[PDB]
Amino acid sequence: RTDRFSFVISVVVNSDLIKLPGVDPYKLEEWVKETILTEFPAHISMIIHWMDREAFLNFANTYQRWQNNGTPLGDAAYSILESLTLGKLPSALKG
Amino acid sequence: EGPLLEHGWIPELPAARDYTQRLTLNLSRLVNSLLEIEGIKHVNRLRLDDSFDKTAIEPVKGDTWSWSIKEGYYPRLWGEDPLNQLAQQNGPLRVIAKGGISVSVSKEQIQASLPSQSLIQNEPVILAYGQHRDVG
Repeated sequence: RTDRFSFVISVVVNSDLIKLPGVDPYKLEEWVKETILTEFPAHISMIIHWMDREAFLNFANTYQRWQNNGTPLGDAAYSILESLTLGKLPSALKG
Repeated sequence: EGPLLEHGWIPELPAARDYTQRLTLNLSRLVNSLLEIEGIKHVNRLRLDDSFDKTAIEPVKGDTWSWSIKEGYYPRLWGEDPLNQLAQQNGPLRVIAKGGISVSVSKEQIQASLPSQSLIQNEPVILAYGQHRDVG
């Protein structure tokens, strides 16, 4: 059980970039974090989670309704909290 | 200096090894010849996949790079080279570009970028005539 909420930015990536043949996704991932290492702050920390086309598009709707409301702590944020590992309380909106 | 060569001149010889004995092929010199070209930054492997046992090519004492072909034979490294080996993406030569993207090519695309030699013939050297003058 670790502290995850302190300084940890999560970047959700499409996995269709890995869908191109000959990729070797580990060898690509050594290059992807190679360039954007300089772009991030030193204290600021990055874990990435990449998924298919359909689970990306379900995230892509929920992020914009989250940002159009002005980042509320309502049901739009708890769906994003479910989309990561961290787990959420969705029991109020069961169906 | 040498004999009359109709095609080209050979001032330096390739220093061919004798075929009385079996011949070692040292490939530690190869890497800088491979490192030379513009897009190539390094090489990652240099080995053979058990295709030497048919004539019992033994690697000499300790070094991984050298191999000694038995009495009569000579190397053919990739027979029928691009269509049989290089284009098919079986990996006799694995190109790694930008970390892992690992792109490949077909047979005919590299022959256009291949240096095509020219057949040259050497005509005899003569002094042409000047204008004949009526000194007689």
